[PDB]
Amino acid sequence: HNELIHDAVLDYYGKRLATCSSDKTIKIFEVEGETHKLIDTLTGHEGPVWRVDWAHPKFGTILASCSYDGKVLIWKEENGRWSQIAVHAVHSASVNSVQWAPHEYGPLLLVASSDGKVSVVEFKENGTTSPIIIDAHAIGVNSASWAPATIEEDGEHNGTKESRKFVTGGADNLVKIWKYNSDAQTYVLESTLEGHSDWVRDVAWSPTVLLRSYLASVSQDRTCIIWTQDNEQGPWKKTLLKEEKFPDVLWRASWSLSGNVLALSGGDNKVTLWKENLEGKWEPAG
Amino acid sequence: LAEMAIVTSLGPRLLLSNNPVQNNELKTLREILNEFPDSERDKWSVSINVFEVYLKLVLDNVETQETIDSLISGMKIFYDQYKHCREVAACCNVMSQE
Amino acid sequence: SITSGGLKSCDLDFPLRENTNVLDVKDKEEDHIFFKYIYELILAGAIDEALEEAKLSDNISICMILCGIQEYLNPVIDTQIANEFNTQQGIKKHSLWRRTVYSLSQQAGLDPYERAIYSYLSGAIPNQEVLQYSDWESDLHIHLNQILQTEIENYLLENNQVGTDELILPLPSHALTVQEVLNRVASRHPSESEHPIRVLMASVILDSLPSVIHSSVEMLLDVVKGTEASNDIIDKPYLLRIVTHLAICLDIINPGSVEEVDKSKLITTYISLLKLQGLYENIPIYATFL
Repeated sequence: HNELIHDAVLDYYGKRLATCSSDKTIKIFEVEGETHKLIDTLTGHEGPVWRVDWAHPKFGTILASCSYDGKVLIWKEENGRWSQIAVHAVHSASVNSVQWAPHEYGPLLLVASSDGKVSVVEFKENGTTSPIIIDAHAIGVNSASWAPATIEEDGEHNGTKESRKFVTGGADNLVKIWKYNSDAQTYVLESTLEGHSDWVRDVAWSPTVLLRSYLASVSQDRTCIIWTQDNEQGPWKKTLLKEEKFPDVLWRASWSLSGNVLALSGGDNKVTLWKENLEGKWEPAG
Repeated sequence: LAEMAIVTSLGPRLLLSNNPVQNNELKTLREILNEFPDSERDKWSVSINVFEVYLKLVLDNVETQETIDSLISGMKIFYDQYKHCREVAACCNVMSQE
Repeated sequence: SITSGGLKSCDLDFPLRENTNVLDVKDKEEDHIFFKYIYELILAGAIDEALEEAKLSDNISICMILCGIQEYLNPVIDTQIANEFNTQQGIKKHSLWRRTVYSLSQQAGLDPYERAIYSYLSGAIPNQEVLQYSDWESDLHIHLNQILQTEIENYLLENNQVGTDELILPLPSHALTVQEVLNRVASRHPSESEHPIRVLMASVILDSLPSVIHSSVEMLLDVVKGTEASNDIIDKPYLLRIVTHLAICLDIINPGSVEEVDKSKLITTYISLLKLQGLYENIPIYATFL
């Protein structure tokens, strides 16, 4: 069939699975583990399918897909069959990632281009979004995701500072989070965490926290730095999943739903599973 | 939230598939808003409300000139954001004919 | 974008940018002169509005928006405004302006409190981010504005002083009344609508003054219950001061609006407040209106 599966995610009911390939098709599949019933094909892009993502149920089951065209062509089942419900193109230069935000964060659509620019819009059925962009990195953004959870501002007016936080990863070895500001022009950058000597690849935040927020920033320097935020709002300190160069070229590194079990996809086609050890460092569970 | 699921994703089927002969499904629509809060009505009805004024005017026959106007002016706006949502649009035409 | 097209200059002053272009008066120097004019401005004999206007300094939107964009008036064919104004003013595409204003304010890029104002000027619901935190008084205020704007628009529409040209975005032409507003206000804010001083605030506007005098007497009958004797009349002592006093005034005004009996029971309640204290000098002045 496909000789190569690049990456492949699932919906939020766990009945569908969307395969990003490289022959420009998005094959929507039905998840039954290894076997799948191919229900649809959506060819209509240029070059490798880098990323697709499924919408959080309360803003459809919308599927926003990016290829090397540098455009997100959004697909939506209208009539029980796939069609095109939208188009985007404010940044073209290859859209690498294409994410939907948590329920509380809204139907925000995270675009991250390799021109050092990043869009952040809203999905509308009546149309209209205001074009808000903030510059992340400079040599490009090879992956983007979504910050942990929305915060609370207390007082008499909620949703003031922090709020929707955007985490990105450029090719200039720099990983950091934001803080949506409304009193200082562009998004005031936090702290530049330089701990990389080769381009940043994948970034994932842990939807499981205790007293610190974990941020797995992968790189092509064959290590994964785990950024432990001290008391969750403290500084980001250096905690090493492995201190040494793995003889594996690491790609994705995505956390589980519960737990701080992290899967890192090694270049030798072996997905190690890491748990944090007897100390603050990490040891493999497999 | 439940306002949004009949008006932003699938127009009422008790004003599209309803039989016009005896209007039995149309008055199920009416009666199940009598089972949903009326102690706090004017905080969740703004899509559902258009349905309410419509239903009282036609079902129960409350033909007043003022009532007629109130619905029409409101229904121009209403038509102007869900004349392009699927299903909802087809239901507006039924409402107008009635 | 003047500063660099790809890699050019780095200074922010005109002549260190382009030498073609002279230094203008800007920064701190603009700020010093601003202050100077402002001092003069707080002299009129209306130093309370003049001062407010004077601070809306610098940007045109701050002061210009407040100077008004107005509805057409011409005192040459209209004799009734020809001693109130001596010259023609007001844009005749005012209605058209109002609709454009609406579309801007709902979109972000400006501060939330700014947005709620612009929307409110044109006869529309403020921005969502402010609207969620408004109390009873702020919510009420909005909805009364709407009633006035809709009715005016209806009378002008028929004489064809407002056309299709002005419409960029429709507004409705529906009838509304206050009674309906209070039911909106009360379903969003339940605890506050029952708040004592606020009950009386609603009642004058509908002119439900006689009725409300009678309803209070019925409560006093209910007071022989235990739930009632305990509470719902010891919870607002200062609101009973007001109702007795108002009762006297309405019954002088016309003692058949509401009963003498109703006024007389209310006095018995005002008298109980005198009793808590230990006053008895004041009773005969109340006794004449019993």
